[PDB]
Amino acid sequence: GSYIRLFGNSGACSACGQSIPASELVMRAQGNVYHLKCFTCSTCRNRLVPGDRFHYINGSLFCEHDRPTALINGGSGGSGSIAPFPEAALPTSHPK
Ligand SMILES: [Zn+2]
Ligand SMILES: [Zn+2]
Repeated sequence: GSYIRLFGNSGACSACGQSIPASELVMRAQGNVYHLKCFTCSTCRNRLVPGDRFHYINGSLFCEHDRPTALINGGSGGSGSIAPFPEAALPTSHPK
C-alpha cells in the first residue's frame, strides 16, 4: 500500500488526509470524505460553503467562480449545486 497516509486505514480526506477525528466534523459527498478546511476548489482555491454554490464532478471540487462548463452534465440554466455540511464519519487509528 502506498496511498495510506491516514495513520493506517481508518479514514482521511483526499485533499490532505491528515486524520479524520471524531471531534472535527468532515464533509462527505457521493462516496468520499473531506475536511471542512480542505473543502476548496482545485481551480481558484475558493472554499466551498454550505449556502454557497460549488461543483462536484468526478469526485473533484470546483466553485461558482471557475464553473467547469465543458464537462458539467446538467449545466443548463445555471447549475444549483450547494456545498454539503460536515458530520462525524470515522475515527482515526492512533498507534500507541
Ligand atoms: Zn484534509
Ligand atoms: Zn474555483
